[PDB]
Amino acid sequence: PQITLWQRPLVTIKIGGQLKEALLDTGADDTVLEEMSLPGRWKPKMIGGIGGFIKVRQYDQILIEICGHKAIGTVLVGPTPVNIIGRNLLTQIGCTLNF
Amino acid sequence: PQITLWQRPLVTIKIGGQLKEALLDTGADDTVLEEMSLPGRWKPKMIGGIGGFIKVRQYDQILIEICGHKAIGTVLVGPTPVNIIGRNLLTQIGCTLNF
Ligand SMILES: CC1(C)S[C@H]([C@H](NC(=O)Cc2ccccc2)C(=O)NCc2ccccc2)N[C@H]1C(=O)N[C@@H](CO)Cc1ccccc1
Ligand SMILES: CC1(C)S[C@H]([C@H](NC(=O)Cc2ccccc2)C(=O)NCc2ccccc2)N[C@H]1C(=O)N[C@@H](CO)Cc1ccccc1
Repeated sequence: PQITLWQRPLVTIKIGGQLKEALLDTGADDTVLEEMSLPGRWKPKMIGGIGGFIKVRQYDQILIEICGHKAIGTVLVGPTPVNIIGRNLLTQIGCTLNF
Repeated sequence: PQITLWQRPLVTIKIGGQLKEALLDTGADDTVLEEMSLPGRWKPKMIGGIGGFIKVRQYDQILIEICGHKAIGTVLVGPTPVNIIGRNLLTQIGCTLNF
């Protein structure tokens, strides 16, 4: 679909048997979800936003459905205020900016 | 134009007589620039997200030019990693997400 930005670009995701809402975010290089239960092994890692810095767990090769489209990729899990779909996966479902 | 997200969506802006680059960012509600010379007066505001929170100055009805397009709106200036153009100006220049 096409999405204008008068509202926040929130979409439904399925990950790990669970339904979530998540933000499509061209400003984020990676994907980060709020604390959840993922099976499947992880490495610790850090990311930075506006007010500094967080420690997240990295899980690789995770399947995610984003608004009905599938993707597989790296997903961080951690104390983000909101779930964020970043550029690693937006490229896999074909997402562009237009103006 | 049509921007793909294999690279960060950086664009050239002109503001306050100065040329800059900025990130187009659908996951930011606001526009925030690194510290820089702006004329006028402003209010204390605070924003946050992933590392926590920051202190920014708020200047209203700033003219900005984003890849050739002019827009007027609120700009925050502050200790951000990179210049962000948020949804408040993306709507102005007719910007959509598409997949
Ligand atoms: C301030 C940023 C725009 S710039 C920095 C970015 N890091 C990342 O994108 C990693 C990342 C991944 C996921 C989340 C955050 C950060 C970077 O520096 N990228 C160049 C870079 C390239 C190579 C090496 C090193 C750095 N963080 C971004 C950020 O917090 N964006 C928020 C707004 O969209 C995100 C947000 C949205 C809603 C609520 C809260 C936060
Ligand atoms: C973590 C966020 C996705 S969630 C929070 C957001 N705040 C804002 O959008 C204000 C704002 C504006 C600009 C920047 C940061 C924050 C919010 O809570 N939005 C609902 C809301 C609305 C009104 C009131 C309360 C809550 N910040 C975002 C964020 O940092 N995104 C980064 C990734 O794109 C941004 C980024 C990109 C690259 C490098 C570094 C950072």
